[PDB]
Amino acid sequence: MKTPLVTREGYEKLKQELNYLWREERPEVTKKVTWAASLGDRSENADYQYNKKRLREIDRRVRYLTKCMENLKIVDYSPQQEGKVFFGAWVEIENDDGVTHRFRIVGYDEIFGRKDYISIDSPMARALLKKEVGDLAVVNTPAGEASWYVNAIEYV
Amino acid sequence: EFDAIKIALASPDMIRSWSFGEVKKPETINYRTFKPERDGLFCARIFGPVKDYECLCGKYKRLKHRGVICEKCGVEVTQTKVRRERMGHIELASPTAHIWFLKSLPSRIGLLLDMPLRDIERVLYFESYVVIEGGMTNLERQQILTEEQYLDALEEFGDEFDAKMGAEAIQALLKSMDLEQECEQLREELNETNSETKRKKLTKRIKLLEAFVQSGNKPEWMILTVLPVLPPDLRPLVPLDGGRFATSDLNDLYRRVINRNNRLKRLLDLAAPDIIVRNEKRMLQEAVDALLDNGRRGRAITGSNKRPLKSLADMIKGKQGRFRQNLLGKRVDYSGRSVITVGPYLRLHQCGLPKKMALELFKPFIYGKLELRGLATTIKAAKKMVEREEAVVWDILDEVIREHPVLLNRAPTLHRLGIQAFEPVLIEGKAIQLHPLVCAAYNADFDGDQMAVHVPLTLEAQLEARALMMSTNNILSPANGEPIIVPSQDVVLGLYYMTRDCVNAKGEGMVLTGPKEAERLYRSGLASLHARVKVRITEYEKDANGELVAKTSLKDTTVGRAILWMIVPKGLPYSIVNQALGKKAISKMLNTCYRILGLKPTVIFADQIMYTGFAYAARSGASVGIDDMVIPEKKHEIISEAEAEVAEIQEQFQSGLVTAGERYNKVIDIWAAANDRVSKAMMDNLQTETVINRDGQEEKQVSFNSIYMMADSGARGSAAQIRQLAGMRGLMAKPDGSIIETPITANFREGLNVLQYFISTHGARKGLADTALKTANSGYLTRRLVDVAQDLVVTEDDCGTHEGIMMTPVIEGGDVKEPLRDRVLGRVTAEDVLKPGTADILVPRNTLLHEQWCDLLEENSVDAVKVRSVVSCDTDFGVCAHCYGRDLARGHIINKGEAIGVIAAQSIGEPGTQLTMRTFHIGGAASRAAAESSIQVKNKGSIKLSNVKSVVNSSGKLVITSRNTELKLIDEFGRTKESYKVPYGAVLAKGDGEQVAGGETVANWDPHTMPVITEVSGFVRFTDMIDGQTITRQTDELTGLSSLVVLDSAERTAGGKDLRPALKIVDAQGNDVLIPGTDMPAQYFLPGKAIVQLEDGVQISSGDTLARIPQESGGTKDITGGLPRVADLFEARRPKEPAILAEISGIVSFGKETKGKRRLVITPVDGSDPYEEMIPKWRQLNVFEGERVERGDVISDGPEAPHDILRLRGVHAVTRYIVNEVQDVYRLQGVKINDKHIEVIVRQMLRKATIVNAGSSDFLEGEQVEYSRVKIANRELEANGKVGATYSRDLLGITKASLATESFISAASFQETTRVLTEAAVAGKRDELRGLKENVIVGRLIPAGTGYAYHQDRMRRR
Amino acid sequence: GQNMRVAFMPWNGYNFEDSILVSERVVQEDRFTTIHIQELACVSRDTKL
Amino acid sequence: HARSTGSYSLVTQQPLGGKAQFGGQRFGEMEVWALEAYGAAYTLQEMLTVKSDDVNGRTKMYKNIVDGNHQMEPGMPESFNVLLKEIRSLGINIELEDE
Amino acid sequence: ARVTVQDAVEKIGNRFDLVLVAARRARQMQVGGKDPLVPEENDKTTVIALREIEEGLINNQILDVRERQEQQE
Amino acid sequence: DIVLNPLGVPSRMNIGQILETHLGMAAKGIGDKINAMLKQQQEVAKLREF
RNA sequence: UCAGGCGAUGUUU
DNA sequence: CAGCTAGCCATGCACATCGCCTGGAAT
DNA sequence: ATTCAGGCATGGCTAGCTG
Ligand SMILES: [Mg+2]
Ligand SMILES: [Zn+2]
Ligand SMILES: [Zn+2]
Repeated sequence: MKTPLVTREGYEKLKQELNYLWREERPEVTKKVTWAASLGDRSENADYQYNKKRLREIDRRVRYLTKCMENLKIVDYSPQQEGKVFFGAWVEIENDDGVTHRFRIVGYDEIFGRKDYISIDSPMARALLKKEVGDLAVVNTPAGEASWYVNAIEYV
Repeated sequence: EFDAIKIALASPDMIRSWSFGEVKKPETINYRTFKPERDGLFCARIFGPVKDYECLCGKYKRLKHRGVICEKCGVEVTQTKVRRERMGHIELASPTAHIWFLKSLPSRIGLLLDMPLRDIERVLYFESYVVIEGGMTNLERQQILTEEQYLDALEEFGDEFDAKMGAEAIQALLKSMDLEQECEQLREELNETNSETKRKKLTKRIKLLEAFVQSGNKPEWMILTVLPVLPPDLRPLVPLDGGRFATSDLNDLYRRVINRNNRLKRLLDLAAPDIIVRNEKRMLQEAVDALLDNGRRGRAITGSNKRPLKSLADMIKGKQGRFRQNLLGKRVDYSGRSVITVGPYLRLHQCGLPKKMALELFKPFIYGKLELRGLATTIKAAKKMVEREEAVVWDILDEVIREHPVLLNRAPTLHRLGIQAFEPVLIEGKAIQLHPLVCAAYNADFDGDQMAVHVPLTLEAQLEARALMMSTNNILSPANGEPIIVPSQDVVLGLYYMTRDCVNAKGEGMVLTGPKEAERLYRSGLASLHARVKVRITEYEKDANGELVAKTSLKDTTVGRAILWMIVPKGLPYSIVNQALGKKAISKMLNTCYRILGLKPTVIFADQIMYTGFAYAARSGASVGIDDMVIPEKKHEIISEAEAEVAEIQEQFQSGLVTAGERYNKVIDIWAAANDRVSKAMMDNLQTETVINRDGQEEKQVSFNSIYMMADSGARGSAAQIRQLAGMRGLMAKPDGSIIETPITANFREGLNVLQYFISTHGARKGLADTALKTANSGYLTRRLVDVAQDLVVTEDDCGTHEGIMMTPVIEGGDVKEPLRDRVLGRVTAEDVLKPGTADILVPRNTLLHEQWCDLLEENSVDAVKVRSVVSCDTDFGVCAHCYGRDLARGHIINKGEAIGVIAAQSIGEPGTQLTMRTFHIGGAASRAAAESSIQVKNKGSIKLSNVKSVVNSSGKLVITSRNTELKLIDEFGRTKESYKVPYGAVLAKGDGEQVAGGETVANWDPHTMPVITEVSGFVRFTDMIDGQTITRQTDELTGLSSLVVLDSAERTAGGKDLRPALKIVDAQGNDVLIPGTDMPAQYFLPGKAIVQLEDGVQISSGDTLARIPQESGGTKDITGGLPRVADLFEARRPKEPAILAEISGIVSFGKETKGKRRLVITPVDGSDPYEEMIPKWRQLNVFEGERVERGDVISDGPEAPHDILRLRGVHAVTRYIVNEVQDVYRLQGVKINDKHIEVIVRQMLRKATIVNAGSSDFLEGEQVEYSRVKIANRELEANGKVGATYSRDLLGITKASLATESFISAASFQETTRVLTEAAVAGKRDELRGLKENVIVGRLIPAGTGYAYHQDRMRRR
Repeated sequence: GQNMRVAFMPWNGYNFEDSILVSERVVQEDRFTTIHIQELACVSRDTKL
Repeated sequence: HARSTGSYSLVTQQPLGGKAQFGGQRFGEMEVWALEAYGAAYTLQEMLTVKSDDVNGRTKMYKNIVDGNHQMEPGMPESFNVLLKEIRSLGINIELEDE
Repeated sequence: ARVTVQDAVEKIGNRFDLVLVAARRARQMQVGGKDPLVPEENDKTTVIALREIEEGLINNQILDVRERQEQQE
Repeated sequence: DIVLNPLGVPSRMNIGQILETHLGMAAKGIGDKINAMLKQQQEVAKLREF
């Protein structure tokens, strides 16, 4: 279902985001709630209500990120061994019809469309844990099977 | 009149001494001639007459015959009261087993006989037999028996042999039993015991026995022979409208018992067959059981319709017995209630009241002043006048109210503000008028609430109400030092709009000689209410030796602001009112005012602020208009792009690059980002939207949009609410908790299609249900707390000690959360404080700490302070003054007597409703996990090593080769401020003595692997390494490279089952490499199930990581809940998987393996070695063998057990633990609470203790007793030439330390009754008053306030 | 109920928290007057004596 | 609503409850906590002795009020006396003691 | 003519013995004679006593003194 | 005739009553206009069109 | 004047 | 003969108010 | 006109199974 495999750059980025949330964001909403509490009503008030909701939502995020940071297996592996396509690799694939794609394969937490946005648990990657340049590889989409071909690989 | 109550059991002699008569017949009354039945449950010749001094026979009817009984019916003449005291009894033919002594769990009888409760039941319900005096026969004494066995035995030994069945048998048993020989033999056995559970049972039994002997009682009395009946009145027989009577319960029950008894009595004449009389006795036993406690045997007997009729047990138990219904809170005369309204023309030490309510209240006073001024002879004409409501009465009422304070109360009284005082001022209408500036302390809006009045009667009472509860004398909540007279919600908008600035309005650019002519301009209407102006103002300052001095100048300010200036009293600076004046501003305004100019100025200043605020707010007129909530012109396009993005992601899904939850999270994240963009957009489009000309071109400024003012002031609502009025209202969870996957792209200004409103309904309803249940638990918590700290009163002045605790500013490794000044303010010094000019004392050792001393501390970078706590006072029965610090809500030190327990309890309880209920508290590892792999220094200073054993690799970094090292933080002085462990093979970015700053990451590693660091460089061979035999070559897909995994003894082959895999450094050729300098070989030997990554032909460095130790660690801290976390912390529950610790300092080793679990052993340096303990080896081990540590140190991880913490580290340690924990649980939700109160609760938590050695004392060894008693004992013991006593303090949960108290009525009014009353009864436990709740019960004074003077005089009496 | 002319603005405190204010122009025309009816009962028992 | 001196219940000589029955308010447990919180004591005393329970108490109180002399005389409550009787109903022996 | 008791608290630093002292003086003024020692202002004995306290010429000491002086008889 | 409290509106997020107020204002506007047109008694055709 | 049922009004995520 | 150990009971569950209604079946 | 069938959390305890 999951894989603790994560890349070190994203690891650092995530830790920094954690520190950001826990230092310079929590206390401001904290002050707002401490303020709003001094008002009289609580069931006839909504400011306390929605500010508390904000706290709950940020708490859930910090909980998730905490458990992650606990269970993150890091592999900051170099281009030392190369020749197949196993992890942390740039990959070009093309269709037999003209469709092309470029992407890097990373772990679950690194998918937000910016640079390297594909998770290993996806069938695409699952059909590519190790291949050779110039080979067919098929996947099983909900609309049937597909096909592409490799073009090039550069680790880093 | 009396003193300490006493309680014990009852003898038949005692009862027959009690009663005056005897019951025979079950009838109640005639229903025909409502004279009562003869010689039954209402009989004068037993109980007493009905009409005063008139016999039922109708012969004597006047006091002339007072005191003589009748002769035709024989009834004593006496006041009708007596039917509230006399009592009656009943003759039971058979004996009867009382039930409290039978099913209290434990069973008193049960362990008295050392007999199973099941069989004892079997006996008391006639389905067995039991032997008495078996004699020289085949059988035993306690030997229970069955039907056919009894039959056979009687067939064979119908002789002197005797066994019986039924209550008579229990009675014969007990009466036969002795106690002296029992105690002797049991003490013998306890000397001869070796099994702890056996010891536990036997010690409970021996305690009960020896107590039963010391007290003057006889066991057989636990079996009723004569049952007493409750007096008549207390079971009244009320007549209803109609020829019927409201049936009670006790009547029915007694009647049932008496019927059954009379039947059995009749049966013992015909000598009927015995099965019949057995069924009879069984009925009677069950009936008496019903009368004493209906509902503790099987299915409870019902009454009229469907429900268990109420019995005496219920008379006392429950939320509706006598205690919590008629002795702790009584209804009260002289009162009334009504609805509230506002009336802002009042000075805050007076409140409205309606004429009709008054004229109904003070009727006595009116009567009195009437017959004083001589307007009516007797009381009759007086009452007639005050009903007819003629003229003079109203003048009289004005004269009698003038200065006679009253009390106002609101329903859910939480904290001691919940009752304040006022002076009346008569109003028309019919609804109490109440000042505005208190509707925050009452937590009372004007939506139709109700308030109650109360009128003190006596004179001491008036003076109490004026000198302690009058409203002026409460400007600070005792919870925490912030003010409570905070102006609330309109007045703030007022002052706001009154002080601000535009860029260009009328009258700009002129000069004014004084605030006077300023106001004059603004009234005449030739100058705007706000426009920046240079004016002259004069201010005062008391910089001299408490002396005021003036100075004047030309400030630059705003006209309105000048107008505000005419209200500030003499002594403030000017900058306090030269800004926006939001809510925080005005709050600290009042605060500084109170800190600098006493009290009267502050009161009068508060009143003037409220007036002028309302005035200028009205003159302002800040409405709200639908065209004043501007939707930004970009909402449309942003939602458009969001939809485009989710379309792209859906295309990628059906193209096959993502999974289900993958799409889920992707979508939800991009919507959240869009939400934030929209929020920022609207906030910028409002807050500063106003752009205008200046007499030049343009310049923007803060806006005049009504809603933004009503928010930025601090009146009501904020960024969140203006969001939900302008931007999209985010996402909405569903009952499952699974957040829904389509946001609500609408907002309250535009419309809503159905589904969206529907989902929002989901949310709201769940919210309401949680409100209800959470309220419940909060109330229960408050109650429990106040019933444990109730008995603590500041009783002396100076304990005169030298202990204390250490306070340091709380820092999370990085930022400081709460500063030392705030954690120290008010609490009083323990020792002296030498300046960091060491050997130079700054402040004396026994001084108070006010704000000037605070600043003096700040100006010298004070590290930590040793301060006097409460938890370590040295007082008998009390808590000394200095050790308690500033009583918040007052300036100076606490007074000699003000109870603190109760206010502490209420404060820790009140905010409780704000906590959540079901979340996961993770305030305890946010920084832990964030700093596992990287050591975090806290403060500035150089880096110091302790027992270094390290080397700098060829990479240019210093790595350590042993655990012996420790980290210290050198200061600019030469001491040690911070200390840290040293992970094996750590990474040192800095060095030793290298002066650095604070808060810098200088280390890194994998917190899941111990390195296999080398000593020097070299090459690696496969020394003592065989695949299959020793290791395995597992392929690693997701890394490309694979590794070598160690195969343990349990899995590997047998021929190399013991071969230890090794690694010897070599050169390029492979020559013999020793340890550098020494002749000893240099191969490292590998542990089991490790991961070697490197292979043959590899170069390494001086301390390079060769292999890796797979290190598992579970941080399952999911136990944390929140409010139940508070519950459990005051409960002292043992957590689920407790972390074990170090008993005593010494070295460690292992022992037997897999006795289901593994073992552990520890040997001291020179002490008793054999200590061991079973560990489930599946738990992680943070320990190695060759590691020698100190007592109380940690060995495993997880929660930290309060019990062990107490018994091993120190009382200071345990109290610091609890305070940090509970403080964090609160402060995460943001509610300030000074720590004193949590401290005092903890104190009451640890009030008991246990013994170790008898010494010369007068106690049993394995005995429990209160600390204070034994301390005062052994103190006077050591006073003379004897040996002291040895003891150990032990921590108990509140729901226990309540019960296990010297007093008992305290408990009996708390959470259960049967347990306490029974234990006390068998104990024969005398009980002095000595507390609060007792004296509230019995109604005399309280040893808390004025009562303190009174009780000291009383104690001096003797 | 009835429909009345209304205006949103603080006015000298009297509407401090939620306290509606009402002008005599209302209590004159009797446009909130209500009618209530209670019902009282006396009985005639026949008790001995 | 308001009450000065009206009826009295029959079992426990306390004032009644509600309005239709011409009774008075209720002085709740948490309010007793509050008054203990302040140092006020005499107020609490006559709040749950002179105005509620002692029959002789309030008769004396009334007769003294009508003539200026503001002064109570506590005596013993009565609901407590009832508690004594109902515990004594059982096999227990509870008592007061020497003066 | 009284709003706060601060000056009284000052002149007797207890804030409790204040109550008893005031009550005692008040009973003296209400039950039996012994006219007050300050120009009254149509005000009740309670306020009268607090006022004569803050004037600073009454406390427990003087009370016992004058009681003894009466009992001299 | 009645003067509520403005600060009550943003707190209790019920923006509705403000719209209700406006629309009512429009209503009574049409009303008073008709009342004038009728009191200054006119030909019915004007009322028809209006 | 007692006990229960029912409903309703307040404080109360 | 001892250390759990799972399964079965006891006891606990905020405060204040107002209105209405109904109080044994067989002989 | 007399008479006899929707809870939870917790703690305490008792048979009952492994060494
Ligand atoms: Mg309300
Ligand atoms: Zn007679
Ligand atoms: Zn002390």
